[PDB]
Amino acid sequence: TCNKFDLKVTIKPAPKNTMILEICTRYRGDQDATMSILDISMMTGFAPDTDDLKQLANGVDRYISKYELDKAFSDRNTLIIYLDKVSHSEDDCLAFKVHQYFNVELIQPGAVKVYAYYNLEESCTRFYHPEKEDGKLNKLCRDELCRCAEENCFIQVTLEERLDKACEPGVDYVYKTRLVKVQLSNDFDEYIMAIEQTIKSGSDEVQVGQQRTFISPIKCREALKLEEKKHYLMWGLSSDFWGEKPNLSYIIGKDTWVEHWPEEDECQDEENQKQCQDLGAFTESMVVFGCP
Amino acid sequence: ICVWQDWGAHRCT
Amino acid sequence: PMYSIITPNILRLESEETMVLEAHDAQGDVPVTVTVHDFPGKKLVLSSEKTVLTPATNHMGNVTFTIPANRGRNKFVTVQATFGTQVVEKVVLVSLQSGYLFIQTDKTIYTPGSTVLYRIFTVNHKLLPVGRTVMVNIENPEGIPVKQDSLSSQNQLGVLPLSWDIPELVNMGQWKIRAYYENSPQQVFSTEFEVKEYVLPSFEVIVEPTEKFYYIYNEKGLEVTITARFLYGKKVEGTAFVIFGIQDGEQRISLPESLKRIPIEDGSGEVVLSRKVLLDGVQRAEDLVGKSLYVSATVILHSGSDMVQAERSGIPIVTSPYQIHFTKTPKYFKPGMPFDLMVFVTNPDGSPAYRVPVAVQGEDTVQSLTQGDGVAKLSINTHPSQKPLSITVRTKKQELSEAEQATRTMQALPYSTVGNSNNYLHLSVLRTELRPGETLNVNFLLRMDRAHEAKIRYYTYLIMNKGRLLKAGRQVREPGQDLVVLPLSITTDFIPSFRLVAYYTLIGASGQREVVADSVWVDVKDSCVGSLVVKSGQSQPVPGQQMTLKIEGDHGARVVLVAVDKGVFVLNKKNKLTQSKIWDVVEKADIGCTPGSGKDYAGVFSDAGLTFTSSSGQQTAQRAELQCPQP
Amino acid sequence: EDIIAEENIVSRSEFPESWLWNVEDLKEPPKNGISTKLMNIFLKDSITTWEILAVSMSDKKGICVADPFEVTVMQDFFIDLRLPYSVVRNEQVEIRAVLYNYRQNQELKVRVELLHNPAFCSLATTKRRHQQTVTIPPKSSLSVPYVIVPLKTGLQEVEVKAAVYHHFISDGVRKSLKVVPEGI
Ligand SMILES: *[C@@H]1O[C@H](CO)[C@@H](O[C@@H]2O[C@H](CO)[C@@H](O)[C@H](O)[C@H]2NC(C)=O)[C@H](O)[C@H]1NC(C)=O
Ligand SMILES: [Br-]
Ligand SMILES: [Br-]
Ligand SMILES: [Br-]
Ligand SMILES: [Br-]
Ligand SMILES: [Br-]
Ligand SMILES: [Br-]
Ligand SMILES: [Br-]
Ligand SMILES: [Br-]
Ligand SMILES: [Br-]
Ligand SMILES: [Br-]
Ligand SMILES: [Br-]
Ligand SMILES: [Br-]
Ligand SMILES: [K+]
Ligand SMILES: [K+]
Repeated sequence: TCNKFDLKVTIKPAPKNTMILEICTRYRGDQDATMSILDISMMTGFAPDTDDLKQLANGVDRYISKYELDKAFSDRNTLIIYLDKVSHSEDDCLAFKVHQYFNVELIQPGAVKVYAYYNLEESCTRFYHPEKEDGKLNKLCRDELCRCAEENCFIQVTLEERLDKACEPGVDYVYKTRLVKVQLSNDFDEYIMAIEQTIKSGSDEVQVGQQRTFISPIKCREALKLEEKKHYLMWGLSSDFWGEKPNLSYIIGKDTWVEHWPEEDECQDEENQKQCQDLGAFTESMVVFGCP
Repeated sequence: ICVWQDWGAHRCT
Repeated sequence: PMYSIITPNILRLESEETMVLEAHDAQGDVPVTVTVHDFPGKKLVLSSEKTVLTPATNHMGNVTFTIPANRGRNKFVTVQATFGTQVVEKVVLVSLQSGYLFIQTDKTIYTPGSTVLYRIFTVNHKLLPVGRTVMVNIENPEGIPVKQDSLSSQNQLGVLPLSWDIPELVNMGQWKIRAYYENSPQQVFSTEFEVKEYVLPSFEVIVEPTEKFYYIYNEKGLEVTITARFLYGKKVEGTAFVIFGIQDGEQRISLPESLKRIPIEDGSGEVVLSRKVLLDGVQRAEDLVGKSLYVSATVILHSGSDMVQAERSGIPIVTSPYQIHFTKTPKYFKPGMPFDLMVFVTNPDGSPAYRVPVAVQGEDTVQSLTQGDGVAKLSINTHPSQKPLSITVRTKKQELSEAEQATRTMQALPYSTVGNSNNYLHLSVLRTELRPGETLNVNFLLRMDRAHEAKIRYYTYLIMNKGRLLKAGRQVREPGQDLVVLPLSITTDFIPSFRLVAYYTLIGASGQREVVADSVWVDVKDSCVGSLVVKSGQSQPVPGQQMTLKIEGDHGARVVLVAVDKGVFVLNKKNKLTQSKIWDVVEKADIGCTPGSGKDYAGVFSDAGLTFTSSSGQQTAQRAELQCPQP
Repeated sequence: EDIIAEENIVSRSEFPESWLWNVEDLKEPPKNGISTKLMNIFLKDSITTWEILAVSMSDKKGICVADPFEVTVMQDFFIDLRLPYSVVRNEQVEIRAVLYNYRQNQELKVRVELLHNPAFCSLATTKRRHQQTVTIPPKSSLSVPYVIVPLKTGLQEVEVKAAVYHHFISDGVRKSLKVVPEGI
């Protein structure tokens, strides 16, 4: 809760992976705040430009210690910017470039905290990430309970491996789907699928031609690259649901298979022959034999 | 150093 | 044939006390029976204890008695001594005080949801273990009891260990443990602890002014060094925020223009409170004398991961680096005789200033240096005039200027004689550091006329320590002797302090018996009566490493231990148990109320905590007050 | 890879603010009236200075409080895990793990790791490690931030382990914070 400071933190790509971090702050009191602290942690594998900090440092009413400034670029996962004052009338802004010296998949949100020297207990923290709404880790909350959505997005192909995987009691449904509408938002994307064949029917006794929503984190969007009007083979768990069946949903998680099913016209091409006859044979074997 | 009286080792003056 | 009786001003229950009995100008064996009675009536409490005063030992002895608990306000006893047929009775005050309770907690500060471990130490007036029943309460900041025990320390070697679980939901603030003996619920012993939500810091911040005071005319202002180091010893790199303020008793004035942001390099930083900023902050300059400055430092590590706030308060604003105190100096003098001043000099924080020249004004250039405990003995001669003596002692510390030197004036009144007779006693010691196992010389100095001097063949002396008679004897005297010296052996029994009160008696001019008295108060160096030392074997250790703890102490002693993370004292260092806090509590309990001497003979005995009652009518007034008078 | 396995690292966990709440009798035959008790203690896991206060009680000699006795417990490579006192359930917070290198010459290539706890949401999962490689110069420290969401109330535990490449040097720390309910 920030009833003593307004803090606004944005991270945008610069207009080798280089972005610009912008921090704007407002003291929420009668006068200006005297000396105040901006405690900033970086996103995984990111470090600020040394000459940019030197520009901010040499600005009137800011202080950045020399200990900080002649640091080796890459050893800067955190820094403090000292403010001589924080304005109460308008947002006091600063900006600096940050470079990705280390390329890693899944990067942790950075954080910024502002407080006056004499009262740390009364402080404000905002988080930031290049792909997250308000720099928040993905979770699914219902009233007070929450479940972490920072799980893996989907599982990792040949035949036999699929049949072994999909026949576990842990695998309640297996569907051929058509993506009818993609509903993108700021945190959780919604993919409305039509179910064309229930290759395995579990606790959701859904009939063929009916729609069910599949909910997936914005971080997974590039890896899934689901498109409207395309067909998919999808299996998952009975515990991955969300709602008691009027406002029902399916969650795409670490234990959800999502695979591109090439349409009739595409299967005739000499790249999908291997896949389409594996998907054709998977369904037959799943329908006929079952999962004894 | 002394007691005002007219006897004893520690007379005044 | 005068028969005298001497006991303490205030007596104690189920504790042994001494009555010194004396036959003056008598022959043969004199049978004495001593009985103690209740005051408003006759019920007889204890009584008994038999002695025979023999001419061989000079008609002086003592009885050792113990008043049992029989069953509002002041409790008195009539104490009778029958010297043959002669009855000498004295009403004396009685205390229900059982001794002392000291309370130890494992820590200074606790979070909700943790355990307060504590012990109560139950000791008697001699600081020895007793088994009594004790009532102990834990109270919240509002003062509401939250845990309430009543226990006995009988057979527990004077140690009561207890514990309390602080609930998750609890009011933060200054909590208290209050404890009293069952028999004495008026006299409550308290300690304090803080309840706060916190995590331990990883480093400490020390805030130190270059002088322990601010001299108002000092153009440099108040210079402060900030030191920061990790609890494991290493030096801290960071930034400090430092702010000064003023304090005039309860009230604080922050001076925002004093706020400074400085680097902490190699664990160290420097900061100044300028004289202009100080004065501009109070919208005159001397008016600040008597006030105090505080300094608040907040240190942030370069990581930004830890932050520590520290304060140094009570920096006195002053016109002198010293204070002269006359609180250890008798306020009555014997006209004709030397007057001794135990001058006590302190630094403005209250700590005793060592190696400082003091001199009396007028008889000026005499000079005397203060000792380790900051006292100096200065002796002036007085003329035989019954006139209020005014005394001014000044500091003569060189390097200081005349204006910088301290000054203090006192008044001493004349000790009034029995019948305008001019018979005086005067006692004198040296003021050096007195440790147990040493001999101390007590000088007896007599003043009377040549015609009456030969009558005095002895002085009776009395040693009072921790509310009771420690030792009593006679100092013999032959005619013509001004000074007679007593070699008094000092033991651990004399530890914190003691009073020496002496008298002589005679039948002077025109038929009337007379008692002439003096007293002196003497400090003794603070230690334990025994010893206790904790050390390691050899010797840094690694976490989880075994090590040997070595404890050296007295044989048969019970030793109780704690180990506290020093991170705890960084958040709170108040209320910690120490041996010298114990002695200060012992001293507050003294039944003797002055540094020595008195208005008259009765005034001498009374102020030193003694009754006097003779067969021929001369007596100390009745003391019906359990505490000393207020000045 | 030549680095200690996470499972071959026992974390430091015993960080009481006080301990050694003990009572001992000086039985040993005295030499010069003084009896010397020996005591075999095991130091706790905290990297601090401990202050030891002994108080003795005697039938003949009475009460004696000793001067305090200090023991400094130290390591050349360690993690300092800066948890807050408490956190509200479902609030995202940032905690810091500060790594210290008090070696004079060696710069340290280290792998730091936040361990998965199902009581928390983080980038550490059951089947995926949340690890960072870092190079700390001699006589310096490095803050490694971790973002966690407490999913469950009560006394909960955060654990971080580190180890240096090519050397048998490691540390782990596990401590607690109280997780409290939100409300309205
Ligand atoms: C009262 O008298 C008793 C015994 O008559 C005194 O005890 C003596 O004091 C010395 C110490 O100065 C002891 O070591 C001896 O055991 C006793 N003397 C002898 C040989 O009898 C006691 O001190 C007296 N009380 C006071 C207050 O002086
Ligand atoms: Br601006
Ligand atoms: Br006992
Ligand atoms: Br409470
Ligand atoms: Br301090
Ligand atoms: Br004379
Ligand atoms: Br006393
Ligand atoms: Br002794
Ligand atoms: Br006589
Ligand atoms: Br002491
Ligand atoms: Br040994
Ligand atoms: Br423990
Ligand atoms: Br132990
Ligand atoms: K600047
Ligand atoms: K003393």
